[PDB]
Amino acid sequence: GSSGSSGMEGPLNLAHQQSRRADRLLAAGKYEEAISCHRKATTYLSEAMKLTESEQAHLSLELQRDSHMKQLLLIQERWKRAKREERLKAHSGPSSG
Repeated sequence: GSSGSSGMEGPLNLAHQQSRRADRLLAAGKYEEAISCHRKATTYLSEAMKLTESEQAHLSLELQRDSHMKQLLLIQERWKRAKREERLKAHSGPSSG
């Protein structure tokens, strides 16, 4: 590959394909949709390492996973907040007259 004859070039790209979706959804306020997106990628990552009998390979996973989760927790919280906020800032409910 690049400055090295090793690397987990496989389960990494696949997980990346999903990441994008989650992002494109976040912008559209489709948090929920994104939330899952991460749940899948992560699940697949955790399994990858549970398959590879190499050390380095496992590392590239334990690292990529971190974020895959860091965003999940960030999005989730960013949702429960909007659920109440948005509903407030959004024109809805009872009116004056």
